[PDB]
Amino acid sequence: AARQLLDFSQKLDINLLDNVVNCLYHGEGAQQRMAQEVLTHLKEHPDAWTRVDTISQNMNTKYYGLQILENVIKTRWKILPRNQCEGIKKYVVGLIIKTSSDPTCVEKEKVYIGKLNMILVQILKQEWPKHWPTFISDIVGASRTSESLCQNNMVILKLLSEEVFDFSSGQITQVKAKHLKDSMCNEFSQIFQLCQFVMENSQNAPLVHATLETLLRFLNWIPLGYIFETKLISTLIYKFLNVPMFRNVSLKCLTEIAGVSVSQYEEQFETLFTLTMMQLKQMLPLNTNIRLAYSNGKDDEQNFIQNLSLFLCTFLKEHGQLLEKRLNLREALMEALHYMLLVSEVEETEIFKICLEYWNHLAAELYRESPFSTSASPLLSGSQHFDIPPRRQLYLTVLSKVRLLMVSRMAKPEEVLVVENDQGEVVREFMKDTDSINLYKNMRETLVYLTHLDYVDTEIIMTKKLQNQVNGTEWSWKNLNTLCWAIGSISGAMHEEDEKRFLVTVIKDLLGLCEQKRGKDNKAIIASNIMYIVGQYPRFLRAHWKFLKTVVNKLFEFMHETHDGVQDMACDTFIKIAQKCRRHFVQVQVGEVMPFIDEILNNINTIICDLQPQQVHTFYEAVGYMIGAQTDQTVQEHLIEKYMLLPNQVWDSIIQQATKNVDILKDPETVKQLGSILKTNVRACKAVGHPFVIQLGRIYLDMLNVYKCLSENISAAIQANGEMVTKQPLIRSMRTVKRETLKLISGWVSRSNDPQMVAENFVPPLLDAVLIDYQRNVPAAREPEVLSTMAIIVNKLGGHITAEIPQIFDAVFECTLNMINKDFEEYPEHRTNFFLLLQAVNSHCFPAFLAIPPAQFKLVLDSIIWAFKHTMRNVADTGLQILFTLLQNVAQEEAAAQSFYQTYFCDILQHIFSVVTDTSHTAGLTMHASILAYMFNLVEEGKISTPLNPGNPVNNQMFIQDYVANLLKSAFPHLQDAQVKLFVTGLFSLNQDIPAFKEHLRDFLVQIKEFAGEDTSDLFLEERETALRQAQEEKHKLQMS
Amino acid sequence: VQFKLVLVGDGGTGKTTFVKRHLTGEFEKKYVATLGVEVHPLVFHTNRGPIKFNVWDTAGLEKFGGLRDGYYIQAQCAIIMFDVTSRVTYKNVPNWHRDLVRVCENIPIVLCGNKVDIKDRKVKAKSIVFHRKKNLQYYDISAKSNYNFEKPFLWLARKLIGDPNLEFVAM
Amino acid sequence: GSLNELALKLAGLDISQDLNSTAAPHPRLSQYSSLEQSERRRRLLELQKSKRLDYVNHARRLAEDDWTKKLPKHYANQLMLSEWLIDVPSDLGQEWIVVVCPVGKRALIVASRGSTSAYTKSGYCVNRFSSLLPGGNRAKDYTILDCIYNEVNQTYYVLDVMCWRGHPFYDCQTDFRFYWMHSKLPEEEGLGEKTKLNPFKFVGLKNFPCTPESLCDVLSMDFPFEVDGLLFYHKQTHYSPGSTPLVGWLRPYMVSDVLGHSPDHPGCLMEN
Ligand SMILES: Nc1nc2c(ncn2[C@@H]2O[C@H](COP(=O)(O)OP(=O)(O)OP(=O)(O)O)[C@@H](O)[C@H]2O)c(=O)[nH]1
Ligand SMILES: [Mg+2]
Repeated sequence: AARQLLDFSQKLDINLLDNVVNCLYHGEGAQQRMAQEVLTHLKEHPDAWTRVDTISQNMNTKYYGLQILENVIKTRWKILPRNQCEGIKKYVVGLIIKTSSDPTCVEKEKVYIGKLNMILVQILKQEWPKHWPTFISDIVGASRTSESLCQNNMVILKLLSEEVFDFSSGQITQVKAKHLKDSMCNEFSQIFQLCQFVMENSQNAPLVHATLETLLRFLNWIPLGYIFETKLISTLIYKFLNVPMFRNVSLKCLTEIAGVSVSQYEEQFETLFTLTMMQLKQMLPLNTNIRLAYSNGKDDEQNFIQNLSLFLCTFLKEHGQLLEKRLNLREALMEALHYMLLVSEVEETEIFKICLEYWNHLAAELYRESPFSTSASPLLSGSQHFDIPPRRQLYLTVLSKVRLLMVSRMAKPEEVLVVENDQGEVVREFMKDTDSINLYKNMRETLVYLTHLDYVDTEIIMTKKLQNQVNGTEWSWKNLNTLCWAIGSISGAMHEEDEKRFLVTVIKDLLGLCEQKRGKDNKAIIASNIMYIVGQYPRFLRAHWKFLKTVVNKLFEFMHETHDGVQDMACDTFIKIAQKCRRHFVQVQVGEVMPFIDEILNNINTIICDLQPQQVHTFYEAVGYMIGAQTDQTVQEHLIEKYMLLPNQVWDSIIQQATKNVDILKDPETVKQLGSILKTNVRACKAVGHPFVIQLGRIYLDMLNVYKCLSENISAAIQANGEMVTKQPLIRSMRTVKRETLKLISGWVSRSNDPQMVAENFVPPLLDAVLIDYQRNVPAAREPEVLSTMAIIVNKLGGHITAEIPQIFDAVFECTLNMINKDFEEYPEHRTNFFLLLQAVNSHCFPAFLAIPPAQFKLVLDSIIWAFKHTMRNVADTGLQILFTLLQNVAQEEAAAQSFYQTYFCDILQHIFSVVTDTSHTAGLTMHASILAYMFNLVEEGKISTPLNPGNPVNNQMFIQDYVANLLKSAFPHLQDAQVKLFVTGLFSLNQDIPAFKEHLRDFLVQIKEFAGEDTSDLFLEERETALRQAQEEKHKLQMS
Repeated sequence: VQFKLVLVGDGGTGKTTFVKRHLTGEFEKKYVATLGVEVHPLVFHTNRGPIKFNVWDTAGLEKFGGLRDGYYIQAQCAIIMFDVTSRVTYKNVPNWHRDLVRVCENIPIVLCGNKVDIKDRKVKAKSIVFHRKKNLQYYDISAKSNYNFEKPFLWLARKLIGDPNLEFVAM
Repeated sequence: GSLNELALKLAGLDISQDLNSTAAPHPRLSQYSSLEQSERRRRLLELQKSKRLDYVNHARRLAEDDWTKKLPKHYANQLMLSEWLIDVPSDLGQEWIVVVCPVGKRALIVASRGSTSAYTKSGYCVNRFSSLLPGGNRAKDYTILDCIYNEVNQTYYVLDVMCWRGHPFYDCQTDFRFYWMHSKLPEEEGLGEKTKLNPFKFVGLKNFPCTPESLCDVLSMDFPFEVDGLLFYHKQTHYSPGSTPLVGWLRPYMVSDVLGHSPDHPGCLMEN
């Protein structure tokens, strides 16, 4: 019979206490356990007493209980019988009192405690001021007698603190937070007075520490005199930091304090730094090796180290012009500045990230002093030259060391991700913004600054590194890769002429290095570095073409290299060099008669026969960029034809054979081929851009008829076998042609100098071929990329295509709506895409919407409400901007606007309010507020026509105030008419400051989740009544000018 | 040889997709929000035998919360997660951490930027700084491409076993 | 211009040390690791053809993916590659043969275990499929062939054969290897035809003599493909992976130098 829901009876405990142990211990049954306990949150908690009192896995079971109790308090509290409010009050206070000081509560985990304490914080968040006045006052004394009730009380104070200062944004209404602040502020002294007491006199370890920690969270808000007009900082440095355990809380505190703005407290900061350091030098010496002490140090010292990373970095970063204005601190900051360097050798690409935050800050600051080199020459008298700028003169020696750092620990410049597309495709996938690349760039920046401040020093350094690789026998792959990456970073940070000398030197000795080494594991990695380095300096390959050629030809050579990835190396390199040095490839260079491209094309097959699929593609992009240069339309055309001559032959063949038999376009190989032939065609078009039409035209119609073929060959299959056909070789393949086809069409329309023509030539064939077909496909076969390709091919044409949004929007609009209009799940693509498409026709084609059946247009709005009701943040957000947009696009047509309001206006306000008071869509916040806001603004004037219909004495302003209030009251019966009046009037007050309006929205979201009830009037009814006035008395100090 | 890893983050974060990738090498493109929790065992094989993370795949949405903290009880490690494409979801991180350590005084934990693959990222690695002072590991992951895909697990593993040079293996 | 010491200096930059590689253009068009001496080396190459290698073991390994000059331990560099033909052999009349090779991709076809698979000179799988080659439809009876795959003809033109129904032909002189082709390829059921278990036709590449008259007539032929260039096998060469001066390649011309308002009209033409 093991399935019991919980109704009334003399309801037992030995049972529930079994379901708990289930959910937390065993297996799949746990599903029904967990699924049942979620449900005992219905009627209420008359059991709370029942369980908590009568407690093996009790403490869990009690836990749960407390959960219920807490729901009760967070909400019902207000309309509770006042006496029962008291009953909880003393129930909890007492429960804690006992649960603390226990001859064993380490066992009765810090859990039950902390959630209990946590509850008490919850209660306090309700009455603490008005109905618990002796509270703080009392518990002070309550600790000074007993340590047990104290240690823990430090924790009550902690959570209270977070809850009222940290996490009060959202979890509390706007004004009640103000009232709890200047309330904790109020009687904070009697309790700081407490923590000190402890620190100065108590010897009980755990107590002391939980006070450090509770102090740590006080430091976010407590008034500054408590920090600086107090011997606090002194207590921490002299008394707590030097001490193994508190070692850390001590620092983190320090750190926090070191983070304020010195204005009035410079003296305190000076002594805090020097003192801290007396401590630190005493502790972690400066002759100590931080690298090991970390690698070998356990978690005891791991964090200490990372928090030094933070105290250091944040302080140096926020008190610098403080750490030089006295010849006396100069030596201390050096000590500290030296710590930073030690810490920076730490193998931990997260500590090192903090370290590099400073490093880069310094670099920037000393780049803003002087971005120039200390004019190199001594003076004719011999004297010092005086051109070293005031500050770096102070870090010279140490910037030498940070340069060493960047060029040593230089980070991986690129992030290649081998990983196979959703087509069974295996590819290389170049990432754009990853914490990785961020490491790279920040190091690059620091070495670019530190290069402008003395590039003679970078050169010098990077040569001692490279030397130490050739002979120097610091040789290792990793380190060579790091040397050349840092070489590739500092490109263009060097006077050209300077860097000519430089490169020639650098790589010359790397060709020398590459001969030296025996092998081919080494010969290759070397080589690769030579090729990054070299391709990193196109300024160079442009002033030195004999060399460009030489590097390109070498490139080609490596393009038959059968050693690992040497080939990928070569192609990347070539495409870099092609984009950058792209011009020299199509013009005649001193030294030969006919343009290099020619030879290249006249040799395509022999260069690229040992490449595999992708490699050849990248090659075609490669020569794309070259053909994109030649601007001479005649030659560019001849060139584009001979450039697309190889693939075109494949294509032309497959296309003869498909006349004779439209079956070969079902042939697994010939589709493998229409695929690769297209991927080529797409890269090509990418590098080549608009003139590529010459090619595209050539196949566009036929391409279309094959896209259309494959499409009907897939739906078919699918219609007769299930979406399951999709997970097999040939369907995947065909799909691929369709996709790469649409990626070809969007690809090319995306970058065209002409709209008119494209709209008049390449658009109408889409209609039947690609659009209507999408309609005719079976749902689970319709290609989503059609929608998004349409979307792209509307932003590029705009007005020109606005006359056809009828025809398109027919093929696709409804048929696709019906796929997205059951739930908010199936078809995620279609959802997102379809909506980018609607977004865009709306944007660049609103006239359309204007010229269609009111029933249709209606149908379009509806779908938009449908967007922003979505739980996927993109569909709903995209839906929102389509809304805010569309409101404004309405604004222009004075004609259509008015009626638009007379039908949809209120009928939009219902939907938006709906979402706003929905707990799910909270990334809307700024959009909801934005829109709602703009609409009420709008009301106060723009809506020139009567909605109520009782003439003008029911003018619109007041109407709306009214229907909004009614709408919300009825959806939320608990709210007293007061909470509502307040809010709604705040919709026309906070009207123009949407940061403020957003504030408001949340204010209300809190009000509904909690039963404010009759009696309670702690919602400062009036306080804010005038508060919104200050908002209204600015909208006309600004918007009347 | 096993452990309990609570998996927290807000709605649509990609918590569910993440673990499921991990459990089948499937990728789910559909958003269906977990209601309450749903613990999935997982296994990796390593330098030192096998290991199993008991992934308490918790919910994100307030609507469907469940027994939240109630699931964190007896947690031995964790993973707050967020979506680098919606700034909002990093702003709630602090709250998740909160509830978490209010149950687990010291348990190895990991923070995960997800969606690193959408080339319109709105949480600049510049902006991610939280873990630092709360002393959690951080990782850039995508469940759509397996960028730094198993970092989160390999790390925790190294921590719970007390072995820095513990590398995963094929078998 | 001192950088000209790099232009020359980037010149000397080599991954290989294969003499007269066909990666780079013919050792005439530039002016390091390349001499005028094809003929010398050919000699000691032959004069050292007393098997030391377990080629039999190898065919297995290849054909089964099990891995315990030198034998190339995986799928890259299993093909015997041509060095540019430079030293035009004293004895070309009756001691060399020539394959007019077509345009496409070289490939090691390795058909075993019920499958067939083409690789590039660099152990990269470029197709997997079903053939009528012994081991590649459907017994420890594999096949290994050296082929150019012509995309426009979906044909794998075979060049040479190193293994067949489980017996290494590496130990064998080319005039044989090739006979074995032409004697055994056109005798497989349908290998040279397109079907549902042989999607790709396999066609043996003809060879001819290098006698003055020959090269003559051979240069005016019609072929079933597009001419890439010409291969030269010393009649008596065994099969050794990687560059060997015993196979000289040359492009078709070099020879007689070497001792001589809308889009457009829709193909397909179906609905609008
Ligand atoms: N681009 C991209 N999309 C992702 C990635 N991970 C997940 N998604 C998408 O994100 C959504 C996944 O939802 P969930 O994994 O359930 O996220 P969740 O709401 O926190 O998980 P549950 O509530 O437990 O079900 C789907 O839309 C996936 O298509 C990713 O790494 N990259
Ligand atoms: Mg969720």
